[PDB]
Amino acid sequence: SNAMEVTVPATLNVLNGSDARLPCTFNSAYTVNHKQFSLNWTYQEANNASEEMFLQFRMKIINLKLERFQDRVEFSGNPSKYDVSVMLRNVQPEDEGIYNCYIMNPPDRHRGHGKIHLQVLME
Repeated sequence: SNAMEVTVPATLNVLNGSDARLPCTFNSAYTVNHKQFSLNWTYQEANNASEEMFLQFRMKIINLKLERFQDRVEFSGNPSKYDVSVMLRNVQPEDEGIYNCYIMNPPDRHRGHGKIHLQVLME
């Protein structure tokens, strides 16, 4: 094909105080090689705000411990089965925003992008 298919919910609605799993799966002809696979997760308050990386895969999962998320971010995927989902525990109203997943799976030439708008409902 001409692109890496990435499957995410365009809008994700979560009750304040609950856990938010951000689902992100992708398609590729090639087995994921942990020594070359790349994964980037970023947050932005809005489309015109800067992206803040909070998780990366380089050889292993790297949790950047972004301050706005405390220690509530967990990797919730499995690259060997094409799942790069993240978990956000105990969501607060400030977690509302745009979450981007960027994927590269060498030697696959196409790179992937998923974009989720997380909205926090009143509890």
